[PDB]
Amino acid sequence: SMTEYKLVVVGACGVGKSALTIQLIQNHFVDEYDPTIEDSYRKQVVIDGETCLLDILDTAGQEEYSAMRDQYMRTGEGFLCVFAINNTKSFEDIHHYREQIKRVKDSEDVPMVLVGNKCDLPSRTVDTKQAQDLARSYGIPFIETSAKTRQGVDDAFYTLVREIRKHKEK
Amino acid sequence: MVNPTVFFDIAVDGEPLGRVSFELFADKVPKTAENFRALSTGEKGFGYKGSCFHRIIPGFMCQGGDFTRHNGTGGKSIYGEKFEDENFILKHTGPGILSMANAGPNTNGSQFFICTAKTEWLDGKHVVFGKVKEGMNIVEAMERFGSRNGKTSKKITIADCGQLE
Ligand SMILES: CCn1c(-c2cc(N3CCN(C4CC4)CC3)cnc2[C@H](C)OC)c2c3cc(ccc31)-c1csc(n1)C[C@H](NC(=O)[C@H]1[C@@H]3COC[C@@H]31)C(=O)N1CCC[C@H](N1)C(=O)OCC(C)(C)C2
Ligand SMILES: Nc1nc2c(ncn2[C@@H]2O[C@H](COP(=O)(O)OP(=O)(O)NP(=O)(O)O)[C@@H](O)[C@H]2O)c(=O)[nH]1
Ligand SMILES: [Mg+2]
Repeated sequence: SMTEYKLVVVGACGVGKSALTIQLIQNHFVDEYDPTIEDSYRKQVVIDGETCLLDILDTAGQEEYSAMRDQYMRTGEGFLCVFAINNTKSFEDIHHYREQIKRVKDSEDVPMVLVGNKCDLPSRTVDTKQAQDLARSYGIPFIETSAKTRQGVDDAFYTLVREIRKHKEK
Repeated sequence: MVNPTVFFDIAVDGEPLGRVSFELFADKVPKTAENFRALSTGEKGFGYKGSCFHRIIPGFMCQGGDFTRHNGTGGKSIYGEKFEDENFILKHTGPGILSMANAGPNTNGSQFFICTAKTEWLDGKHVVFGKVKEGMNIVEAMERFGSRNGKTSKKITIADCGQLE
């Protein structure tokens, strides 16, 4: 059967992990704030001419439960690390997620994409160059998104699948 | 100040399960207790009657109180959409504790949770304002229909509610 990819979406509360995931899966924008406990979704897609099954874990941004993330980090194959362009704290939180993934997986080669979300909003506080430099230092792609307008949504998840494919064949 | 007592009659897919009553600690958190009391009687013209427990996580808590959107994101207090954290005198010491849900500091509305275990990491973040008096076994029975992420497998509603004392 088609290959399944276990993707995990991580980042601070409110950055739009659920809004991005629900746009990908359900093609609508959730304007209300329903902070996540943990949700899973499945979708078949075609990426570079190859049909595959996305298994997406949408995680909580709650700072209180950082120790509870190790389990799903061991299970996940690739990680979307999401911050909001109008939330500098969420960008600073990215480093801790990346380091936690690197620690739990014991690898620098974990498939990962840095996602700067909410690019439809006017109040930018994280410079695009800041995020580009960080992604380059990690050696991972950087994608700007808006769950509200759908800009970059497919690109973010599909790029992560491409990173997993490169990793499985390296 | 005397602590009032309120009750919920809980239903599962519209069928009666049982009554849970709560002592409200008006002697420590009068404004928070009064909000829950008034929402339980419906005397302001809105409140808990007919709303559901949207999140039940066995081993932890049952959460409800969204009578405005019925989707876990809503609710409102008798003071406006949100009100301040009154104090954190009382702690999440064990099963039966009744405490305010929130989305960060000073965002109390109507959503609340009933603990089914000690949840001490919520101390100082969620305002505790009551405790189950009678019907803890009904709160336990509500855990029959919860799940790891809280999604319920049957519709758990407050069929009726009001004040006893
Ligand atoms: C990491 C997984 N995980 C856990 C958790 C944690 C643990 N531990 C931590 C503690 N360890 C001890 C120190 C050793 C043991 C292991 C074990 N297993 C789990 C669960 C079952 O694994 C899936 C939780 C938890 C809680 C959240 C997100 C993820 C969570 C979360 C999201 S939103 C919120 N929390 C606050 C929420 N806000 C709103 O709903 C806002 C909505 C909008 O505005 C009005 C309305 C709110 O007020 N409450 C009212 C209060 C209880 C609270 N919900 C809730 O549901 O807690 C669930 C739970 C299980 C108690 C905690
Ligand atoms: N303007 C705008 N708002 C967005 C965007 N993405 C999410 N939001 C809004 O930001 C809020 C939080 O979104 P949500 O997807 O719940 O964030 P989350 O990262 O899943 N939070 P949690 O970690 O608590 O589950 C919601 O009100 C949502 O509508 C976006 O791209 N643009
Ligand atoms: Mg979410």
